[PDB]
Amino acid sequence: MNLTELKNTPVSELITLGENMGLENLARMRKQDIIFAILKQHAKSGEDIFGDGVLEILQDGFGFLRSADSSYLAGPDDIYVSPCQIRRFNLRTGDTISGKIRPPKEGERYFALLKVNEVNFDKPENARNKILFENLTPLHANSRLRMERGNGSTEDLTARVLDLASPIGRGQRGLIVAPPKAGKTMLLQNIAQSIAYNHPDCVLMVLLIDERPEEVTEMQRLVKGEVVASTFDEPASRHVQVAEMVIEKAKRLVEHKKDVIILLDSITRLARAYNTVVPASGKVLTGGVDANALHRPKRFFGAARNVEEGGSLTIIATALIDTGSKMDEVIYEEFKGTGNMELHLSRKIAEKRVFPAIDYNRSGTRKEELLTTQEELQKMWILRKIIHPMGEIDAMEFLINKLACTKTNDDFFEMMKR
Amino acid sequence: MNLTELKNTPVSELITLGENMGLENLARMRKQDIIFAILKQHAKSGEDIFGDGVLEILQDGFGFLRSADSSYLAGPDDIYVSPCQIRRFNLRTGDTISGKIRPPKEGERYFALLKVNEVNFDKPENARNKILFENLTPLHANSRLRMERGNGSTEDLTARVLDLASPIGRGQRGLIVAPPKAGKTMLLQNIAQSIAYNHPDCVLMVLLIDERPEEVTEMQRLVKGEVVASTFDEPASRHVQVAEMVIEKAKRLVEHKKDVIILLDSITRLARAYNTVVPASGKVLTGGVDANALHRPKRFFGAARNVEEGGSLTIIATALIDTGSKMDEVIYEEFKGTGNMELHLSRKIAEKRVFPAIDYNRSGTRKEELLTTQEELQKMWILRKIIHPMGEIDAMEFLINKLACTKTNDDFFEMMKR
Amino acid sequence: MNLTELKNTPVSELITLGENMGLENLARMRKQDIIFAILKQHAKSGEDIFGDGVLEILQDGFGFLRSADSSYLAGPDDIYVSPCQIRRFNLRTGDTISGKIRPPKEGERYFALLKVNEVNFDKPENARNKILFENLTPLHANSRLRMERGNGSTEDLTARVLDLASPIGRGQRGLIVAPPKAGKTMLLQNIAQSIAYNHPDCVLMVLLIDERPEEVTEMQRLVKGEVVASTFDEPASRHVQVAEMVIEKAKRLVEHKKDVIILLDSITRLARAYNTVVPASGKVLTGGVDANALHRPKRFFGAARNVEEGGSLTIIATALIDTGSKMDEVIYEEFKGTGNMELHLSRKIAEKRVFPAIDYNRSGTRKEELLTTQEELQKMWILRKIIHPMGEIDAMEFLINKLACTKTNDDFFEMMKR
Ligand SMILES: O=C1C=CC(=O)N1CCN1C(=O)C=CC1=O
Ligand SMILES: O=C1C=CC(=O)N1CCN1C(=O)C=CC1=O
Repeated sequence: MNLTELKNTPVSELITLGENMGLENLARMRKQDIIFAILKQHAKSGEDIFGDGVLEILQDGFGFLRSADSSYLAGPDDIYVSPCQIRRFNLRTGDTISGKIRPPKEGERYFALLKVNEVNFDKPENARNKILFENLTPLHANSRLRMERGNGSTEDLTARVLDLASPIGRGQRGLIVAPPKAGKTMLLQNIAQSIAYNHPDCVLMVLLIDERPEEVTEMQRLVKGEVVASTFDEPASRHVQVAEMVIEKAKRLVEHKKDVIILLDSITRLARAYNTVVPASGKVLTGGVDANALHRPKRFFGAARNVEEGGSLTIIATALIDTGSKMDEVIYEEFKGTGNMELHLSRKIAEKRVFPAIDYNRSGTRKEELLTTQEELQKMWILRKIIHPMGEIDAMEFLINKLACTKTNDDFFEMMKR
Repeated sequence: MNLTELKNTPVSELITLGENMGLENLARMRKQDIIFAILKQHAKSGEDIFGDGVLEILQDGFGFLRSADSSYLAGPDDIYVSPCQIRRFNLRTGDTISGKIRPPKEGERYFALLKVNEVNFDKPENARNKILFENLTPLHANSRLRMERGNGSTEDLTARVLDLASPIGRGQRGLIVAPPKAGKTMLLQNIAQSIAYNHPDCVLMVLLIDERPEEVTEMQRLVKGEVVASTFDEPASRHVQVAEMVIEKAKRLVEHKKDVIILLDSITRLARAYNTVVPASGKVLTGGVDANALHRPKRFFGAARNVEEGGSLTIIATALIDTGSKMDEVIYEEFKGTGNMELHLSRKIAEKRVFPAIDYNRSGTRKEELLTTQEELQKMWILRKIIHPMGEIDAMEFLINKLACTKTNDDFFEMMKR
Repeated sequence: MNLTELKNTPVSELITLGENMGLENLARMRKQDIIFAILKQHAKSGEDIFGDGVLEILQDGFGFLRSADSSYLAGPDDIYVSPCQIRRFNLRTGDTISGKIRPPKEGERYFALLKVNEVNFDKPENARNKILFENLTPLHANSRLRMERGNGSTEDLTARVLDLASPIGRGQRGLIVAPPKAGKTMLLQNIAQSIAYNHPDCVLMVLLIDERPEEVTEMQRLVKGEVVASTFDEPASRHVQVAEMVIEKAKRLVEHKKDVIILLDSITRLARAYNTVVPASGKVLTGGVDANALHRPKRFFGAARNVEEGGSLTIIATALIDTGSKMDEVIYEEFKGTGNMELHLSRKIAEKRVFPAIDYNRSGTRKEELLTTQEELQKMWILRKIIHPMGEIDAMEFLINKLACTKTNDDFFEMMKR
């Protein structure tokens, strides 16, 4: 009944559904042809077909409804949008548009939408009355994003220690420093699982730029939520196009008072793609960086905020450091003072194969009093006076064994004193 | 048993085959996933498997057996060929090979061929004892190819005109010049049906480059022989890649003493693709083209010949004129006298809606005496003298009724005399 | 035993001769490498091997003895000559060098000449006693080349027309003007047969520039002399490389008092090739022809002369007109008042299937009184006074039938006066 529903429908049932109408030789045809044939079998008979997609506007008022499972890639299955649809209902990039799909006209290879039934998971008359995200008033992160799973496993301790190292709240524009071979991938999956566990209501999203497909498949199954990525073989134009429209989806949910969490890996690659896409300004930076190239990621990264009116937008990007590229240091420096949170994976402890390997002394955050309680920050203040005077390699080994024995971090906070 | 069987098989059989050895979740995943699963199912069990493909030689000696069905696009199913494999068994680009497939190693995403069974329908030892294509002795086309279908259909009437305008022999380097918007695509479709019916032994290959997918899909459904095509959506790097792959595969068939016919659409746009990929040389001719840019497309067009020792290589290409761009016009001027067969097309006939649409008086073939007989040529020559003073529009209108009122071209000549 | 014998040995026999030593898998290689491979078999045997070539001194100081059968292509069989070797015997480009060849040493990718047995069909010491070409005094041609076959055959009639239209003498810098499809190649084939038939003593060379591969092999099976060519698939620099090797080899034979005849097809193609190769001079004429580009082909065309010291140099270069390109028209405008004789072909006579299609009114030669006798020239003027009032086709038609009535032109002269 729904075009997107037929996409996930198993091919075994697709032939049976098509053959019930009276189709033929569906087994030999491709799955897309079977889906298109069912669209053809209802276009002639006048039967309405449902569907939905994410708006992807263009320069002439026309747009397409890209699919999340398609990584927002252009294709025949995308629902074409017309400039008239903007006149009927105010249209913005990243909008979730749902409605009955009309048959295409002559010369159109994409099925058009006769009318819109739902906008951003809500009625068009009510979704058009939402205040813009840019006109909102940002506020400091106050609602702490609890991450402690409490399972007692080794990976459970990882979520516990990140709360102790640098607390993360809703709308906190975080940032992490990743030296090569620091196990950054494992912690992100562990963090995402706790995100879906602790806060199933939030729209947890994962964005991967210039990443190998093996981790892309791993992210989709491990993360209990929508996962989008751009292949490492894709050109830089795809990387900037994917990332720009991802935040458009995130912003509309913020306009609908929905908490959004975006995991980015890596902002260094995203900045590198943006540098190669924009035209040269004539003034270059050290390491071969365009002057106005840094402006684009700032808008993307700077949007992460805890909106005072309602909802939040959290972006946790990954900074590539000590990777041997001169472009990596300049990107990190340009974003050094941008994020409200900093985490530094310890490569020295990584060579010791101790996971997680976090530089507790170097890592930290600002305005953590809002996230912490009256006594929560006091306990970690004592821990600050303990780990900092000594080395972090031995301290990380010390807390890992003690955190396993302790059930809760509050209970864990008591055992060092006694 | 064979990899190509898995690639071309209705999905219902793979579901049954997968469940035979206990493979599950077959309906949920895509068609290529179960193919990977079933192939890996035999990899663990040690069951013998087979495969085939068209060899693509890279700059390092490694290569992948590209698939003709996928327009020689990149894919996981391409069999990896090591640089030592081609040294153990002397192979070249475009060679059709088959054998047993070994499972990929860890860290390798492509299957490999441990042993080679057949090379272009021949043993690898016997195939390596074959004369190279370039060292052969080219000659004029002497074996006449019967273009007329003889069934009397409407498309047969179009076919009869070509025998009266420009006879085609084996290995003849033909050439078609045609302004757009004249139904050129369907005119070449009549050629494919005639050649396949009249000469099923000849390897009929059709290349479509830089065309809409609607015409690409129409070619496969209407041509019995192999068709390799790529749309203009792909970059020019694929255009040369899809053109170089086809001709090299065709060349090896000549070494196997087999006639091969290539139909190209279009050479004019093909040269532009070569004009873009070629690196800058510092000297640019008028119209934005480079002299070195036109060298390589000449080599592709110059490969057509009637080899005396055995086999042939017939190339028929269509040139685009009246496009309002100096890039296209300079190609026809450069490729003017290169082809033995020259068929002209005019929009004036196209406006008159006369099918076929060819400038009869100006079109002809050189060294046609080897193809036609003495009586046929004498009848042919008197036809040209009578048709010469008449205009292009009137010649076609006078000719169509004369051939329609008859059955065969030989019988058509009887009524012209009588 | 003999390198040049292996070069002319057919490739089918080359594989069989390679099995005499015991070497296998020579089929999947070029024709040049097969001779190179089998030479190494005899290199270890120590048997002296004979061979020859055409010297091409490189800019560094060494050179190679390119093979005429290889069309002066840079192949593995090119014998290397030390720069000191051209100091013992003063040699320049185009010298014919024959002698024994030593096996290559370690790291020597090319063979080497151990002894200079003969230079230009003479002793090496006698080679240094010949005056340079430019120091020779040019002179008007006076030794008539009797082009008439004398057998009264059908093809002899074409030679009868040419001798009646514009006599050719030793050193006559001819120029043939021909529109497309005017039966140009038929005339050149007819000329070449007559020259080798009537005058076997004079050295005959045929140069084909930008010619289809079908025609090159057709010519090599008819002309009883050296034939070199460069197909259009070869680069532009290859078009001028063979042309330089032809004139330089021709000049050396003039120094030894040998009449060398060069039939060129065509001067337009050679001029276009030279335009591409040479750098732009900043002064571009109409049609894209560089002003400084035409200095090189003129020198090639300007070498034809009747040297007073003995010998000559005859060049009959075909010119292309009405090709639809302004570049070809500019070239002809710079060679109009250059040739010693002209021969205009007419497409109109060709369309009437009258051969040879020679414009008798326009074609002619200058200072023809030196070639013919005072009475034969008087007879020729009678035909001039007859043809000139007539047309160009009817007079040509009148020429064909009257010439076919008799066997020799002097007999045709008798019947015209009666
Ligand atoms: O697109 C605009 C913007 C103003 C306007 O009148 N239109 C045309 C409306 N329109 C479509 O676009 C398709 C069918 C149809 O009636
Ligand atoms: O090869 C070069 C280049 C400059 C030079 O002096 N030489 C050596 C000359 N030389 C040979 O090579 C063999 C015998 C002989 O006298």
